[PDB]
Amino acid sequence: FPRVKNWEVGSITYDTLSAQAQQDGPCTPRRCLGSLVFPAPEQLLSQARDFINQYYSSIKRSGSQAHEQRLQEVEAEVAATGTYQLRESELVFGAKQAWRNAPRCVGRIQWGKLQVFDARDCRSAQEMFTYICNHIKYATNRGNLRSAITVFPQRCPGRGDFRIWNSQLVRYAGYRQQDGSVRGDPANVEITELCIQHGWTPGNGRFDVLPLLLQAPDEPPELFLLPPELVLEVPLEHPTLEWFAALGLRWYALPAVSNMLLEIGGLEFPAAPFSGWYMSTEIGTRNLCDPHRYNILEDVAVCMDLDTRTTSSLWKDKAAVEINVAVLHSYQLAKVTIVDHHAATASFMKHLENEQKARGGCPADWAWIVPPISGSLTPVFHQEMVNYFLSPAFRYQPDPW
Amino acid sequence: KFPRVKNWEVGSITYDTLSAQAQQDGPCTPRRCLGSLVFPAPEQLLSQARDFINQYYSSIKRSGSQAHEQRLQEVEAEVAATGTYQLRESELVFGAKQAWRNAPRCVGRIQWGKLQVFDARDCRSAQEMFTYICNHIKYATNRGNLRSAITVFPQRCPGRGDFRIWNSQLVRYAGYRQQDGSVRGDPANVEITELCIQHGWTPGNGRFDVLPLLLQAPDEPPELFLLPPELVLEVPLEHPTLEWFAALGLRWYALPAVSNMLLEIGGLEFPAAPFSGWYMSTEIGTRNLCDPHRYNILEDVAVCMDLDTRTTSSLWKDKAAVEINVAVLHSYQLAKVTIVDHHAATASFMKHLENEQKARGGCPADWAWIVPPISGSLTPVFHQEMVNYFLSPAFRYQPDPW
Ligand code: HEM
Ligand code: HEM
Ligand SMILES: Cc1cc(N)nc2cc(-c3ccc(OC(C)C)c(CN)c3)ccc12
Ligand SMILES: Cc1cc(N)nc2cc(-c3ccc(OC(C)C)c(CN)c3)ccc12
Ligand SMILES: Cc1cc(N)nc2cc(-c3ccc(OC(C)C)c(CN)c3)ccc12
Ligand SMILES: C[C@H](O)[C@H](O)[C@H]1CNc2nc(N)[nH]c(=O)c2N1
Ligand SMILES: [Cl-]
Ligand SMILES: [Cl-]
Ligand SMILES: [Gd]
Ligand SMILES: [Gd]
Ligand SMILES: [Zn+2]
Repeated sequence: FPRVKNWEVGSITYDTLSAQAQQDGPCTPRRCLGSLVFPAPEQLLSQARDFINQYYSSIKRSGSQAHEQRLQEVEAEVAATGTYQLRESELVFGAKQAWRNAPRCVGRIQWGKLQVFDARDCRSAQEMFTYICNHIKYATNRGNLRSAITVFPQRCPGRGDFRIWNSQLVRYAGYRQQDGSVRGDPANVEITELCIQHGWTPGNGRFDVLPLLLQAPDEPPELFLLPPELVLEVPLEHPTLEWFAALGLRWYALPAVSNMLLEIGGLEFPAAPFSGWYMSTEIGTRNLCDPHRYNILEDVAVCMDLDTRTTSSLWKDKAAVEINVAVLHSYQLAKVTIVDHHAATASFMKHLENEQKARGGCPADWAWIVPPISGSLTPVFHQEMVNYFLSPAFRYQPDPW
Repeated sequence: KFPRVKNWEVGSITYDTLSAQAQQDGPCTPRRCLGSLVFPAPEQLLSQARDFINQYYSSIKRSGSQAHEQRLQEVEAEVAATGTYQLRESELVFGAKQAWRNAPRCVGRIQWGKLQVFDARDCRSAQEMFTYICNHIKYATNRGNLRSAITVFPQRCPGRGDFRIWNSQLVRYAGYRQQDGSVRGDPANVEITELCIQHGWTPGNGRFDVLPLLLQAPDEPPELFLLPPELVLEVPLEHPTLEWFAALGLRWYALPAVSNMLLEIGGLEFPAAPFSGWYMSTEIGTRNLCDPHRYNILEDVAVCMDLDTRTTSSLWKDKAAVEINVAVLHSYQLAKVTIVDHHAATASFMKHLENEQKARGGCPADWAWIVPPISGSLTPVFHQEMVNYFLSPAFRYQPDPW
C-alpha cells in the first residue's frame, strides 16, 4: 500500500484503492514511463460481474435483493446473444465512474454532476448528428456550461462501429500552402485534409470551425456542417492592453472530446463524446502558446515591447501570463464558464481528500494534473500521487483510417 | 522492445536502449506508477566493481586490454585480502563525472564533462575536513565566475565510522522557531539550526544567518565549524524597475553545494562527497522564495505590486512570481555571479539529450524534476517524453546521521 506524502503540509496517506487496479500500465521496476502520452468471449462476463457488484455496493444494496437477480440476467444474456445491454441507471453509473477514474483529469471534483444522454437507440449518421446537436446545445446552455456525455450504441461483434472522426466536436481548420507553413490550428491539419477530401469547401483563415465527419456502421463517413449559432465563441480581449483585441484571437466555449472509447462492465462505446468546461491554461498556454499550435507568444511580446533579444528577460513568461489573463477576462465578459488553474487545482486537492475517505485513494497522473504554467504555485505540485487504471474507464483508441 | 520516446513539439522518435542496462529497481510496477515520489556481500561488491572497471576501460577506448584484465584481477584480489578495494585517481575522476552524468533529476548535466574533482581520501580529522571544504568553496565560487567541483572524502570501510557532513548544503540560512509558532529565516533548516545550537553555536536573529558546519569524523561527535564570512559570497536581491523590492532585505548565496548525498562508484560508498555547480534562477525565485513552507514572500510581493489578491483569476500569483524571478536574474547578473535561467537551462538539456542518445543510446531523465516549476510548457523539455531509471555510478540519498 503505497505511502503518499504531501510535502506542503506534511500529511501522509496510503492508497489502498491502487491495490484493485488491473489493466497493467507501462512502467516496470527497471524504468518508469509515466511521462509517455500513449502507454472465446468469456472475459466479457468477468468484467460484467465486477462492474455490477460495485453498482450495488454503491447503493448499499449488495447482498440480498435484485443484486442477486441482476447477476443472472447478464449471465443469461451473454449466454444467448454474446453481448449484453446495460440498464439505464447502470449506464449513468458507469459514465460517472469512468470520469471519476480518469487519472489525467483535474476537474473531477465535479464527477457526480454529469448529464448522460442515452443514444443507444441510434441507427444513422443524421441520427447521430441530431444527437450531437442536442448535446452541444444542452452543454453550452448559452455559456452557463454543464458537463454532458452522449453514449452511442455499443460495438457489436461483427458489423461496424459508430465513430466521430474529429478529436473534438469544435476544432479549427488547418491549411498548408507553398511554404508548408499552416494557416489555422496545426494540430488539426490531417482531419482538415480529410474534410476537403470528403467534399468540404475550405475557408478564409485562422479560425474556421471544422465540419463534423460522422460515421455510422459500415457505410462511410459523411460531412455535417455545424450551425454557426450553436458553436459559441469568445473573442479574446485584454482588460488593459487595448491592442490585444486587434490580434483577432478567438477560442470556442465547449471542450467536447469525441475520439475516446468508453468501457463499462466489459462493453466498448467507440462513440461517446463528453464535454465540460475549460481550464484557462488549456486555452491561453497550450492552444495559443505551444510552438506547434498557434505559436503566438512572440507576437504578443513584440506588442508588449518586451526585450525579445535575451531569454533572461523572461519575456516568454510575461507574455504567457498576459495571454492567460486575456483568456480568463474574455470568457468572463462573455459570461461563459471558465476556471483558472489555481481554483481548479485547489478543488482537485479537495477531491483527493474526499476520495481518500470514500474509496481509499485516487488515481492521478502528476504530470497532467500540475498546470503547464506556475506549476509549483499550485497545491498539487507538492502532492505525491499514484497513477493506475481502474474500470469503468475512458480509453484511447486507434483513429479510423 | 525498447521504450519509444516521442518529442511532441517537433515529432522526433528514438528508443532508449540504455534503460535495458538499468542495474537497479525503482518503485514502479505494471499495476501502479510511483514516479512522483520524492524518495523512491563479497560476490556482489565484486559484480559492481567489475561493471565499473568495464565502464572505465571503455571510456579510455581500452576495453578487453591486458591493462583491463590486470585491473580486474587486482580488484578481485583486493576484496579477497581486505573485503574492499581502492580506486585509482583517474578511475575516481571518471566515476564522479559518471555519477553526475547519470543523475536523473539534474537539468544541468550538459556540463557533466567539466567537473573539478578534489581527492580528499587521505583526510584524517574534522579539522582537515573543514580545510578541504573551505578550499572547495573558494575554488567553486571563484569570485562569482562559478566552477563545478566535487570533493571526495574517505570511502566507507568496515572497522571505522563514516565521515559525514550533517548540513544538507555547505551554505544554508538558519531557521529560528518563534513564539508565534512561526519561523524566522529558512523553515526548511529548523532541524539543523537546533542541532547547531545544541552543539554549542551562538544563534543570530536575522532571516539570512549563514549556518555553521557540523562535521563528523569517524567515530567522533560532530564538530562545529564557522565559515569565514568572506568565503560565503552573497547576492542582495533587487529588481531592475521595482525599487521598493530592494527594501525587502532579501539575499541569496552564490554557491549551491549539496553535502548530504552518497556517492557510489563500483560498489564503494562515499557518504561525504560534497558537490557544487551554479544556480538555476527558478530554484531561488520560485522554490526557495515563493514556496509557502519556505520564505513565502509571494503574497507580500503581489500586495506591493498593487495586484488584486482577493481573487485567483487575476493571476496575481503568476505575475508576482515572474517578477521575483526577474529580480533574481538581474541581481545575480549585477553582482557578476554565474546564474542560468530556466529557458537557457532547458535548451541546453535538450542538447544533452541529443548528445546522450548518440553516445549511450539514451539518457535517464525524471520529467517532473527536469520541467521547471514555472512556465513548464514554455520550455522544450515539457514536450519531450523521458524514461526514468537508475544507472551506476550514482549519487544516492542517505539517512540523516542523527
Ligand atoms: C467540468 C470541468 C472539467 C475540467 C476543468 C476538465 C479538465 C481537464 C484537463 C485540464 C485535462 C488535461 C488534458 C490536457 O491538458 O491535455 C483533462 C483530461 C481529461 N478529462 Fe477532464 N475536465 C472537465 C470535465 C470532464 C468530463 C465531464 C469528463 C468525462 C465525462 C472528463 C474526462 C477527462 C478525460 C477522460 C481526460 C483524459 C483522460 C486521461 O488521459 O486520463 N473531464 N480534463
Ligand atoms: C552547473 C550547474 C548545475 C545546474 C544548473 C543544476 C541544476 C539542477 C537542478 C535545478 C536540480 C533539481 C533542483 C530541484 O529539484 O529543486 C538538480 C538536481 C541534481 N543535480 Fe544538478 N545542477 C548543476 C550541477 C550539478 C553538479 C556539479 C552535480 C554533481 C556533481 C549535480 C548533481 C545533481 C544531483 C545528484 C541532483 C539530484 C538528482 C536526483 O535526485 O536524481 N548537479 N540539478
Ligand atoms: C472534458 C474535458 C474538459 C476539459 N476542460 N479539458 C479536456 C481535455 C481533454 C484532453 C484529453 C487528452 C488530450 O491529449 C491527447 C492528445 C492525449 C488533450 C489535449 N492534449 C485533452 C479531454 C477532456 C477534457
Ligand atoms: C549542484 C546543484 C546545482 C543546482 N543549481 N541545483 C542543485 C539542486 C540539487 C537538489 C537535489 C535534490 C533536491 O531535493 C531532494 C530530492 C533532496 C533539491 C531541492 N528539491 C535540490 C542538488 C544539486 C544542485
Ligand atoms: C512532487 C515534487 C516535484 C518536484 N519537482 N519537486 C518536489 C520537491 C519536494 C520536496 C519537498 C520537501 C523537501 O525537503 C524537506 C526535507 C524539507 C524536498 C527536498 N529538500 C523536496 C516534494 C515533491 C516534489
Ligand atoms: C512529453 C510530455 O509527457 C507531454 O508533452 C505531456 C506532458 N503533460 C501534459 N499535460 C497535459 N495536461 N496535457 C498535455 O498535453 C501534456 N503533455
Ligand atoms: Cl483544447
Ligand atoms: Cl537551493
Ligand atoms: Gd507602440
Ligand atoms: Gd519603477
Ligand atoms: Zn512510473
